[PDB]
Amino acid sequence: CEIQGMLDDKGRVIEPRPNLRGESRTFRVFLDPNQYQQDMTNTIQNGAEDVYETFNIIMRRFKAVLETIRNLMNTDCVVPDWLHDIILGYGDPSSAHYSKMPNQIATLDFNDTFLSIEHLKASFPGHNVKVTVEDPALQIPPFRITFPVEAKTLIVEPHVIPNRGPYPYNQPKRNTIQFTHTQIEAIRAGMQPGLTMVVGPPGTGKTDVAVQIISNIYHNFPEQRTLIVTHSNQALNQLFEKIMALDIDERHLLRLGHGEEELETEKDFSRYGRVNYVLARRIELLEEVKRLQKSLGVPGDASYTCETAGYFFLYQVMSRWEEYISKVKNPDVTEVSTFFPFHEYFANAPQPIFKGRSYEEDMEIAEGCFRHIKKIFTQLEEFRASELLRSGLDRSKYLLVKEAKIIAMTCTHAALKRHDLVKLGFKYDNILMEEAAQILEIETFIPLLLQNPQDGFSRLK
Amino acid sequence: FSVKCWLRYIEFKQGAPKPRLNQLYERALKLLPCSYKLWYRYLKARRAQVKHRCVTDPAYEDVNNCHERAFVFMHKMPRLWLDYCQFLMDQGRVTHTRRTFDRALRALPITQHSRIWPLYLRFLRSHPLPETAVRGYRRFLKLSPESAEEYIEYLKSSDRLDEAAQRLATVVNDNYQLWHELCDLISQNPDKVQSLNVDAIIRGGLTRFTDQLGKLWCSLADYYIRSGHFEKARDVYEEAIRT
Repeated sequence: CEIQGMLDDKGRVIEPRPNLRGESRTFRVFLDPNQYQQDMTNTIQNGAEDVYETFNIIMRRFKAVLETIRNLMNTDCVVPDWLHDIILGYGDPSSAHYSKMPNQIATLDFNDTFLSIEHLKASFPGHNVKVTVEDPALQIPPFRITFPVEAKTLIVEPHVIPNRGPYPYNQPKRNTIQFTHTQIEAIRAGMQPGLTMVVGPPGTGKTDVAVQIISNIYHNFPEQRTLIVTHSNQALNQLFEKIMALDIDERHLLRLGHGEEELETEKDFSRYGRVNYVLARRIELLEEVKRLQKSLGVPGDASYTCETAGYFFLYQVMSRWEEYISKVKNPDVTEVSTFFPFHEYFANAPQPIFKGRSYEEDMEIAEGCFRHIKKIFTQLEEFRASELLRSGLDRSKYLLVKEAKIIAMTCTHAALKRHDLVKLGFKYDNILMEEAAQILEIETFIPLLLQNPQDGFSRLK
Repeated sequence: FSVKCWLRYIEFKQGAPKPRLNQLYERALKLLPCSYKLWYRYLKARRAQVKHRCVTDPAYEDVNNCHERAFVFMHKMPRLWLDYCQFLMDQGRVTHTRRTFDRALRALPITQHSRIWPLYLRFLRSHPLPETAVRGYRRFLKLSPESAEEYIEYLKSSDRLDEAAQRLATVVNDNYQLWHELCDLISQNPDKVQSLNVDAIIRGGLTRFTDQLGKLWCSLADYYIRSGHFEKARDVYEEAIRT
């Protein structure tokens, strides 16, 4: 009996209980999903006596697992070909890793763990670090790091995360903790196809490894989904607290729970609070696109919504942007400053973004500002679902199934609410999980049925 | 401010026609766009004049002429963009498709829908990435329940059954049902004779659309000449006798 509270003056369970007249208590509780399901089975199918209604007394200090077993067993149970064998032990157990799934990332984003290329040159102690170009005033990038399949060179090439406009506020977030060498190898063995169990000794930052994995997977796959699963709420709370310093938009973050839980980190990831915050962010995007419309200088006395905002973006901003494109890629440092009608738009921004000296730098600035207005229209594309979903829980599910690529879930909670997740968008292309030994074999295999096969094959990577 | 003198400076502009187009766009977007027909015939005559030269600066000046003639937006700048689309359909480079589709769907009308969707059709030829990608983005793009239907009927003609079934799924999730039936029959032609695809397509089609025993008995003859002889076939034919 997971008790919510006792009887009051108005017969309702507690949530300052009222004037407790007398020494009786009549309290309602709800232990689990399948709480009134085992007695239902006994009264309906086996026709045996009553367990939940034969009551005698109460004393203080499961069937959800059995229903999950029944479902997973009587479905196709098509598991990932690299993990079903590693779960039944048959097959060489060095196989579920990266070095025995064939499709290793040719060159992945090893961005976060390294913030100095000399640091990465140390943290690659057994590979010949082939860094492309030789200016150390030019090499500390989110480099591309190919490890080949001679055959042991760390092929690091520079990269430049593209602009986002004039503003120095969105300076794209890079990590700060220089995780270990085998820890970066943990991140890589997780972000490449296979399986990975990190042996995290006390204090080593298994949760830092998890935050690194979240970041690197959001980098090397913008579209595939991440189920970050825990044994207790500590993992999800701490990993959210840590990823609060990474390059994630809050339209890509969501979670599950086991019922009632109070937000343990700074900002809410929860259902109603998240829909409300995204409604406020939608107001932000609407006012942004609208002041951009006034920057374009059209007439009109009433304001528009998400659909008209997206169509109007593609109709006006994209048209002007194609004009500037056919002026710039057809192109002086004068026209890279002038020929952008974003002067009225970045006229609420720092001093002109096309510096008027380096045509290519002015081009980066102009395309970054246009792509920023396109990210305004893109968060408008995301708020399409906020304006299409009717209820708070409805918009929670819609925004977690549609755009939120990072869903943090608890073990028994997701084992209890997996069916709803399967039906309304359980997308498990990648799993990142914490508190490994803090679960069981049951709480490790019951999540293995969050979906149905995809033409004879599972969703796992 | 006489459109006469404007067309006169355009059609008397000699030498390089680049000062022609620059001063033309300047003055034309300065004053009103009543010279629409003048600039249109001018663009066509200029195509007659320069279509033998490099397609870089003349076609650029023409696109500029059309987008600038589009004072705010109008019903003939999508038209001239469609003239450039049909003219560069013989591209050899898909940047023509990209830029022409941008220019023509610079609005959201019935215009350039049937210019982009057959452009995705002529994209699907030996590279299914643009086909299925435009299929997805259009199914999740400017809303019209007929566009995704047309998408299923387009992927019906190319050898990616997943794209047809994908548009079918999108429309059934949200003639169209009959067109989904036609695409189901197209992928149900007796090639995958494992006896799975045609039968499942029969069930899905007869689920979304109701035929009173017609397609039922079609699938009946199919699956009963494709059935077995053991308990499977005994039971299948008994169930068909009962249903």
